[PDB]
Amino acid sequence: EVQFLRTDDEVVLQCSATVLKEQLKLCLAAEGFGNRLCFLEPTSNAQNVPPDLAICCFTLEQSLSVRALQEMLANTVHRTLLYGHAILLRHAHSRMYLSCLTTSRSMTDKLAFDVGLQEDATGEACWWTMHPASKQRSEGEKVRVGDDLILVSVSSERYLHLSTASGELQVDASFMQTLWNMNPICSCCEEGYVTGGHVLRLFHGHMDECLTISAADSDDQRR
Amino acid sequence: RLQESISDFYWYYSGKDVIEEQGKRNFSKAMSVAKQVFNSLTEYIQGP
Amino acid sequence: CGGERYLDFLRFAVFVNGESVEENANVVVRLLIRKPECFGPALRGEGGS
Amino acid sequence: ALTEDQGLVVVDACKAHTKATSFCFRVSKEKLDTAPKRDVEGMGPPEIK
Repeated sequence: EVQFLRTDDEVVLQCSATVLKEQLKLCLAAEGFGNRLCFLEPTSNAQNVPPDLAICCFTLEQSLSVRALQEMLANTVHRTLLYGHAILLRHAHSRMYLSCLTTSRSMTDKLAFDVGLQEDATGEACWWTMHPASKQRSEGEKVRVGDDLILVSVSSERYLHLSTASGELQVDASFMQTLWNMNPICSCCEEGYVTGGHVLRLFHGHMDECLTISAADSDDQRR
Repeated sequence: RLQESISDFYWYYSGKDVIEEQGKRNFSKAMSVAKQVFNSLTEYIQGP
Repeated sequence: CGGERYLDFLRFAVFVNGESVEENANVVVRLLIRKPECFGPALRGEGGS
Repeated sequence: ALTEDQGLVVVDACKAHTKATSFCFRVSKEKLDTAPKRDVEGMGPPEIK
């Protein structure tokens, strides 16, 4: 697979740091409605606890160049990716745009804007660029399946980093470096077909019945 | 690389409707080289 | 002593004549904070002091 | 999931045993479908609609 990702393909971040035992796989996720800041979901130990992929998935929208992005953002009112391109990532569930914030935490100066979903795409702080991160690849080359890379915010010069601070391995846009890997999910498929991760109704008969659970506020637990 | 270089140079004068004299010479310099590259590629194929 | 007399060259390469060259200041500023172990990282807020 | 003592239930993700939670979609429930294979990381062939 050449990993075309022709501007319509679900993607998930799959980077981690060797901290506890073996760099336990953590995926960036967010819920949107509620706390805007993103968090990390463990996924390597899926056998004991299943991962929460409903709110973890991200989708790709645009892969314009840096100068193309500058022109587009100056004048506002299917294609494979190329290394060193501005990227546009949207949250699949909440339909918000992944971006950075204008505030920091942890009580230390350590200038690092928090990473959180944005209500609207505009704001100049939403796009990211996949810059060279390893000698195996070079600027101006393609991107492969599971190719590790570094993501740099267009506005915030700080990189997207898995800040393994005193907390539970938070993600912050500090001036560190970590090889953020991207793994693919469903893409352009056959119309009206089954797909892993699709919320579906299991219907029996024409209009007889369907799989259900006891209604809310039931006398017994809804098990 | 030359194609990517000129395409990036294209996304510099797209907004502006006037091309400066310095920009005109740079465009001529790159295109005059691209033609020479194209001719060399043809000679590798002619005489099939 | 070594650090004080080392960046004095950059003070002349970024302040040409009563102005700030934007073609080099932007590159210099990125490089200053590119490595956190700079500008006396022990007691400049980078190490927490 | 199937808790093996109360029948088919729905369990929390905190205590979701792999064997109990794992299910399968098939057709012609007999014939004892063979072991899985063909681990392809692509889109895959057409399937049920």
